[PDB]
Amino acid sequence: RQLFGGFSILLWIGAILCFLAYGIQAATEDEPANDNLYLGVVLSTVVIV
Amino acid sequence: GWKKFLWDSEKKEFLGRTGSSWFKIFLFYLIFYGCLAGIFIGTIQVLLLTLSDFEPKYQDRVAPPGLSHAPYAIKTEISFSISNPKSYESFVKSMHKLMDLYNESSQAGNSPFEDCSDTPADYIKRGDLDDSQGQKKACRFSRMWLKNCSGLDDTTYGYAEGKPCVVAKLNRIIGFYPKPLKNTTDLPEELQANYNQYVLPLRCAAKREEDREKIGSIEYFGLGGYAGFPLQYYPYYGKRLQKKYLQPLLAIQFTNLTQNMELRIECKVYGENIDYSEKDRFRGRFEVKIEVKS
Amino acid sequence: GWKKFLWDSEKKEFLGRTGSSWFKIFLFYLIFYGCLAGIFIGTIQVLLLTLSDFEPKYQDRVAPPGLSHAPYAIKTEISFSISNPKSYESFVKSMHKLMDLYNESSQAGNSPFEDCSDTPADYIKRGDLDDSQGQKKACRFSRMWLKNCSGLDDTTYGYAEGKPCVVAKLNRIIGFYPKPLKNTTDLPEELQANYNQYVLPLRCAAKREEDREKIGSIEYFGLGGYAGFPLQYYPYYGKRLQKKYLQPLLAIQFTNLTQNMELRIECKVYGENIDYSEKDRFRGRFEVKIEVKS
Amino acid sequence: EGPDNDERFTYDYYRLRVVGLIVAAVLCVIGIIILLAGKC
Amino acid sequence: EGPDNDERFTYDYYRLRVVGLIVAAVLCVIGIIILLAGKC
Amino acid sequence: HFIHIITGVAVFLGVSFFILSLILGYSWLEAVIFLIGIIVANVPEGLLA
Amino acid sequence: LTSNIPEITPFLVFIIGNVPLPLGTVTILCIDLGTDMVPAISLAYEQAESDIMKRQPRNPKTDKLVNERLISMAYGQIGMIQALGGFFSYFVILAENGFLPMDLIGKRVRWDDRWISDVEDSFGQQWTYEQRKIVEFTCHTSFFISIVVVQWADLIICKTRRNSIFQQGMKNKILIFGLFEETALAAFLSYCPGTDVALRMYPLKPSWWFCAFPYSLIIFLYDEMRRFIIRRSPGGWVEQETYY
Ligand SMILES: C=C(/C=C\C[C@@H](O)[C@@H](O)[C@H](O)C/C=C/C=C\[C@@H](O)C[C@@H]1O[C@H](C[C@@H](O)[C@H](O)C[C@H]2O[C@H]([C@H](O)[C@H](O)CC[C@H](O)/C=C/[C@H](C)[C@@H](O)C[C@]3(O)O[C@H](C[C@@H](O)CCCCCCC[C@@]45C[C@@H](C)C[C@@](C)(O4)[C@@H](C[C@@H](C)CCCCC[C@@H](O)[C@H](O)[C@H](O)[C@@H](O)[C@H](O)[C@H]4O[C@H](C[C@H](O)[C@H](O)/C(C)=C/[C@H](O)C[C@@H](C)[C@H](O)C(=O)N/C=C/C(=O)NCCCO)[C@H](O)[C@@H](O)[C@@H]4O)O5)[C@H](O)[C@@H](O)[C@H]3O)C[C@@H](O)[C@@H]2O)[C@@H](O)[C@H](O)[C@H]1O)CC[C@H](O)[C@@H](O)[C@H](O)[C@H](C)C[C@H]1O[C@H](/C=C\[C@@H](O)[C@H](O)C[C@@H]2C[C@@H]3C[C@H](O2)[C@@H](CC[C@H]2O[C@H](CN)C[C@H]2O)O3)[C@@H](O)[C@H](O)[C@H]1O
Ligand SMILES: CCCCCCCC/C=C\CCCCCCCC(=O)OC[C@H](COP(=O)(O)OCC[N+](C)(C)C)OC(=O)CCCCCCC/C=C\CCCCCCCC
Ligand SMILES: CCCCCCCC/C=C\CCCCCCCC(=O)OC[C@H](COP(=O)(O)OCC[N+](C)(C)C)OC(=O)CCCCCCC/C=C\CCCCCCCC
Ligand SMILES: CCCCCCCC/C=C\CCCCCCCC(=O)OC[C@H](COP(=O)(O)OCC[N+](C)(C)C)OC(=O)CCCCCCC/C=C\CCCCCCCC
Ligand SMILES: CCCCCCCC/C=C\CCCCCCCC(=O)OC[C@H](COP(=O)(O)OCC[N+](C)(C)C)OC(=O)CCCCCCC/C=C\CCCCCCCC
Ligand SMILES: CCCCCCCC/C=C\CCCCCCCC(=O)OC[C@H](COP(=O)(O)OCC[N+](C)(C)C)OC(=O)CCCCCCC/C=C\CCCCCCCC
Ligand SMILES: CCCCCCCC/C=C\CCCCCCCC(=O)OC[C@H](COP(=O)(O)OCC[N+](C)(C)C)OC(=O)CCCCCCC/C=C\CCCCCCCC
Ligand SMILES: CCCCCCCC/C=C\CCCCCCCC(=O)OC[C@H](COP(=O)(O)OCC[N+](C)(C)C)OC(=O)CCCCCCC/C=C\CCCCCCCC
Ligand SMILES: CC(C)CCC[C@@H](C)[C@H]1CC[C@H]2[C@@H]3CC=C4C[C@@H](O)CC[C@]4(C)[C@H]3CC[C@]12C
Ligand SMILES: CC(C)CCC[C@@H](C)[C@H]1CC[C@H]2[C@@H]3CC=C4C[C@@H](O)CC[C@]4(C)[C@H]3CC[C@]12C
Repeated sequence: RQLFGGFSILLWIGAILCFLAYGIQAATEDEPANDNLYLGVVLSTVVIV
Repeated sequence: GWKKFLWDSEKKEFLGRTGSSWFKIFLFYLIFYGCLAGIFIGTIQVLLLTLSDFEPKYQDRVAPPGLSHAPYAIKTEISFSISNPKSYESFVKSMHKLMDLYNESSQAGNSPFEDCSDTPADYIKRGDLDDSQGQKKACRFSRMWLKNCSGLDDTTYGYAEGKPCVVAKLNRIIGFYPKPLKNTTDLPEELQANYNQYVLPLRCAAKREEDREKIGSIEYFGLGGYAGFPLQYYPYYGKRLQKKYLQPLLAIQFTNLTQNMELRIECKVYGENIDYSEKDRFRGRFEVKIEVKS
Repeated sequence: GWKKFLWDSEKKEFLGRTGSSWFKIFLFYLIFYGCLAGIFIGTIQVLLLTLSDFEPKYQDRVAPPGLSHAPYAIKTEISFSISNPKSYESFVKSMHKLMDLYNESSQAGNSPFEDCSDTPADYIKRGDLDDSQGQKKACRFSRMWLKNCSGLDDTTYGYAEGKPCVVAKLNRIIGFYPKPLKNTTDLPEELQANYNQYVLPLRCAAKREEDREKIGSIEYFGLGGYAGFPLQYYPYYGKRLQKKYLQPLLAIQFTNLTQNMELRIECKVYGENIDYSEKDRFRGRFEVKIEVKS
Repeated sequence: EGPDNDERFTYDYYRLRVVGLIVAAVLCVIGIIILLAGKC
Repeated sequence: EGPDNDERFTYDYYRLRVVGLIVAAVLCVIGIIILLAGKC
Repeated sequence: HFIHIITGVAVFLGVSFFILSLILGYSWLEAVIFLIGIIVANVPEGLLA
Repeated sequence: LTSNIPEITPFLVFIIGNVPLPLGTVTILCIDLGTDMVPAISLAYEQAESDIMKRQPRNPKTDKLVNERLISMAYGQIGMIQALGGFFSYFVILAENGFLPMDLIGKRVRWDDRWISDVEDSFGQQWTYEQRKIVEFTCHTSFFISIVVVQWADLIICKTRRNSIFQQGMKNKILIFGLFEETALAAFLSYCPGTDVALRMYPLKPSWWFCAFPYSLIIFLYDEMRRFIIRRSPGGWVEQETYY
């Protein structure tokens, strides 16, 4: 209940979007920037914590 | 030299520069001084915003209150001949200027002059120092109260036959409550009789011990017949919150005054928040030199 | 709700306010943003005044110098078929773009190209970094010096029959004096022969020990026939003080290159104020992947 | 407040003078320190 | 100057980092002091 | 109501910088990706913590 | 919400104006979860300004928590000044090393190419790819520090809504600790060995830390006069336009 609450939704999508972009960027090129694997694990931590 | 530095005709110069130089310098100074003026004005506007309209931020330089008088005597001397009429004109013109503000025609209607106790009373608080209840109301002060010095019967007020009057007045201070001395065993000699708590006493005397005998009968006229100021006319709320406000007045007739001799008369008010100063000879007390030479 | 907050006809409001409100707010924002813009512009003008026009205040981020090359290979790989002509077009267009700036027609007259020693020489100081002696003069660099890679004889420059060229170039730095290694007992193997002090040596090799055998004859073309850069073209005085300045160039022909196989060739310059970096693979040295697949 | 609002007309000039003098003294000392710092 | 103008391309980042860390440390301490000053 | 306004301004900055980017010569794929990046930036993550 | 604007404008000017990226992502993360938090947490320890047990209950249909008067301040006036200060430190770093403001417009396409080892600057010098990238990263570090500098005045003007600072007072020890820690963290992230390999933040020269100070002072003076007209003029324009 507490995980899907307050504005944890804004951030859940932010996290999902971040990992989607890392997926696409990873399978497309072997040299993609990682501003997304960090941005996503961080966002997710702000929700779990 | 003399002529060339003034005007040469080859370089078309006046005083040293050409037309375009005088223009560059004039334009620069105009822009510079304009910016200076705008900056000074802005720093003065923020100052108009800092202060309040109903109350001076600092009220320590005016306490306790002074004691002024009419007439307007220069060097604190009232000298006039009982024969020559053009001798006491400068005095009467002042006395009249002061009393001309207590005319009944000015005090009319319910506002903002309400009828107050004909006998001394206590303080009256018309609320705080705000604009909530509009313009406050001040008590009415009639001329006739001052019996022999009112300019209604004997316009001259006394100066005509060797009997002058002196209308004393207490300096108006915002939020100042006058506090008279209590009935305890310690009180001056004079003040014992007629202890009207609600009245601030004023009593004149002679500066020197000798002059006592040469001074006759000091007859004080005031509200209720007492020699003081009624506490009901306080406190003062300031011009903005109490326009058309009248401060009490006390008349003093110096009957039986010795002729052809300078008399030093010192008048003094008494009270708790009243303190004199050896430097300011108008703080709480006042001195007058009278000489009815005839 | 939906309709009224959009437009009501009693108060004549749009979105919430009237016409005079939208005007008060628009005017306020226009004045506010205008002041913001003027302040940012003033703070940027003082910045234009702080710095100098003939010399960057900080020169620590560009030292030592890099080593760039033409052609323009993406990922540092030069792969092309000897049959299909539309395979090495992107390369030739670049090579040509680089050499097109050394045309003799451009270098003509006394200024600002003066004739310099046909054989490597020492430095040349054209004074300080000032505007006193106008525009400085730079040495002329002829195309023909590069013998088989000049686009004057075989426009393609080699790519036509499995023998490519690589024009190497040293990054232009203001006030940078190149310093070659001295003849002391400590010096790489390669550099011993032809120790032309006045020449900065450039030598290519194979990244791996295996590839050695698969790489054929590296034939360097340059000023005087040496495999380096003549010290006479230094130092560089900057664009403002030396427009129309040409930097030396060194051609490298990779003759006898094995067919159908990726070869990793690393080129490296040597000198005192030259240092490599394990992070920047273009600082002093450079890597090229060549594969003439036919 | 009200009638006994006597504080509204008082200011502690004494304490102000004491502090202003302490400060003046300190500034004077610091000055001397800077002036003689080097000749020792 | 002239040919040996090598200093024109050097910067002592080491000393700068040392000082910047000393300062950061001091600011951090002062902060703690202010925070706990009152609970003792 | 806070999330309501925050999203209001997110779609406003995006559709506007979308028409502006098309006025500058970009294609519809890159311009679409620009609308995505601006909306994600309007997310207060420390506002939750 | 004030820190938002100086976090998005760099990218907007990047795509529209074509200049090197002013504010990186790992720096926004450092401000978003580093500097901002402790101060924002401290803003809770603020005492009352007027008697709270004297006002009427808030109307639910009209007085909200986040109105347009707030957005006009954070997104409109304070955040704008903070963004301008950041772009100032940026241009300073690039002009001192060699790239003047006239040659930066139109450079992004070649500034980000990984295969162009010769980028001419305003003075004619040739910069390799990694060399220009190091400068861009140092510009991100100084941009983040500028954010902290302007946040000082923002935390002080946010301490009070109507009253003045010389009235309420800085009796909140947590806020003071927030400012001190907020500065120590930025210096630490910029001068510890190994940040340019982990977080990509290079050391700053001491003259650059002073590029955001004037903007901060200005923010403080503007908000002070703003809180002044509200007091002297109750119900006026400044109140129905900027009073949260
Ligand atoms: C993963 C992501 C997404 C992308 C990631 C990406 O990188 C990578 O994953 C890559 O993708 C990897 C993918 C790989 C995929 C595959 C590969 O593996 C495989 C390999 O790929 C390689 C390629 C690869 O190498 C590529 O290059 C990769 C890159 O791709 C992108 C490229 O650039 C580019 O897209 C290339 C794509 C392709 O080329 C596009 C083709 C076109 C679509 C299409 O045309 C092609 C074609 O035609 O499509 C056909 C199919 C059709 O059915 C489709 C139907 C078309 C519909 C038409 C309708 C259009 C439309 C639509 C309407 C709604 C509106 C409307 C206006 O337009 C309207 C109008 C109508 C009326 C138009 C009608 C036109 C008709 C057109 C159509 O018909 C067709 O075109 C037509 O049929 C054609 O066939 C025909 O030819 C036509 O030609 C002409 C048509 C024209 O062309 C065309 O129309 C044009 C021009 C239109 C113009 O707009 C018109 C203009 C002029 C304009 O109108 C104009 O005039 N203006 C005039 C103005 C004027 O005068 N002014 C005068 C002024 C006077 O005052 C002609 O005219 C027509 O007539 C003609 O018909 O209708 C069909 O198939 C074919 O036909 C086909 O050819 C770019 C990248 O994607 C990628 O790099 C290949 O070479 C290789 O072979 C292959 O193997 C997620 C993103 C991340 O989330 C995000 O982080 C992201 O990373 C960042 C954003 C990056 C950015 O930043 C980076 C740095 C840092 C960032 O990372 C930071 O992170 C930033 C952050 C962000 C945020 C904020 C902040 O900062 C931080 C903070 C956040 C944190 O803090 C917060 C807290 N605060 C918390 C937390 O959030 O986060 C940068 O490094 C980045 O660079 C930067 O980007
Ligand atoms: C590089 C050159 C360095 C030069 C250094 C020179 C040394 C300076 C030496 C002394 C200055 C400190 C003075 C402190 C005195 C406080 C005494 C005090 O108790 O005073 C109280 C008054 C409030 O009076 P009142 O009327 O409200 O009450 C009156 C109430 N009754 C009258 C009824 C009693 O308050 C006041 O006088 C306020 C006192 C003034 C406040 C100091 C402001 C400092 C300004 C700028 C410095 C910022 C430095 C930032 C650090 C950067 C580091 C990189
Ligand atoms: C190498 C190292 C060198 C170091 C040297 C260090 C030197 C020592 C440093 C500081 C000494 C501090 C002394 C503090 C004295 C406090 C005196 C004071 O607070 O007196 C206040 C009262 C007068 O108040 P009032 O009621 O009349 O106010 C008027 C009220 N109305 C006008 C409204 C009626 O005093 C009175 O009555 C009685 C006053 C009796 C006379 C006291 C004399 C003080 C004069 C000068 C000493 C200060 C020198 C400081 C150094 C400066 C260097 C440039
Ligand atoms: C209640 C009371 C509490 C009081 C607590 C007090 C705590 C102690 C306070 C201060 C301690 C100061 C320590 C100073 C350390 C200096 C280290 C240093 O200067 O190292 C510099 C060099 C790296 O230079 P480079 O040539 O690579 O430069 C790059 C050149 N390029 C990039 C151009 C090629 O170091 C190296 O090589 C080797 C580095 C080895 C690792 C050293 C670890 C230092 C890291 C953190 C300690 C600082 C914490 C301070 C407290 C802050 C609190 C927020
Ligand atoms: C060019 C550079 C531009 C920079 C722009 C950014 C500036 C932002 C940073 C600092 C701004 C400082 C503003 C100074 C305001 C002072 C106000 C003040 O003094 O108002 C006096 C108050 C009022 O007292 P009251 O009459 O209500 O007391 C009644 C007591 N009863 C109840 C017992 C009678 O007294 C009190 O608040 C009690 C005493 C509190 C003393 C506070 C001292 C600490 C001040 C600042 C800390 C420094 C932060 C530095 C951040 C940098 C980190 C590296
Ligand atoms: C009331 C309570 C008070 C408590 C206050 C606590 C304050 C703590 C203060 C200091 C401790 C901080 C952590 C110390 C980190 C030491 C790292 C270190 O000594 O690295 C040295 C070596 C660098 O060697 P090199 O020069 O040969 O490298 C050359 C690389 N080339 C040439 C390829 C470019 O490192 C490397 O190699 C690899 C570098 C590894 C990166 C580690 C950094 C950690 C990253 C983020 C954590 C920071 C979060 C902020 C927390 C704030 C707390 C207040
Ligand atoms: C309460 C106050 C909290 C204040 C804390 C501030 C919050 C920070 C918020 C976000 C920052 C986290 C972003 C993580 C960045 C990871 C970067 C990374 O992974 O880069 C990978 C690099 C590779 O680089 P390259 O390709 O150039 O190598 C080339 C090597 N060649 C060429 C020699 C082969 O590898 C390396 O750096 C190797 C060294 C690995 C360093 C890992 C450092 C992790 C730092 C933080 C994580 C923990 C934070 C948790 C605290 C949350 C606070 C709420
Ligand atoms: C690097 C960053 C630099 C930033 C610097 C920013 C400086 C710019 C500051 C202010 C410029 C804006 C002035 C706008 C004036 C036109 C506004 C206007 O048209 O207003 C009309 C009203 C009069 O209508 P009413 O209320 O009678 O009608 C009642 C109608 N009903 C019911 C709707 C209320 O105007 C009023 O009320 C009077 C209100 C006037 C607004 C005063 C705001 C002053 C704010 C700041 C000035 C301080 C600058 C300090 C800088 C120091 C630098 C070192
Ligand atoms: C940096 C310099 C050039 C800025 C100078 C700004 C000048 C033009 C500004 C600063 C403060 C301003 C004044 C502030 C308040 C008022 C009161 C108002 O009822 C009439 C306008 C008036 C009198 C303004 C006129 C313009 C003014 C004087
Ligand atoms: C307090 C505020 C409102 C003052 C704002 C002052 C503005 C109007 C001033 C500050 C600095 C000024 C600029 C300073 C330098 C130059 C260079 C010159 O070749 C053209 C004018 C120009 C571009 C000025 C235009 C006006 C300017 C931007």
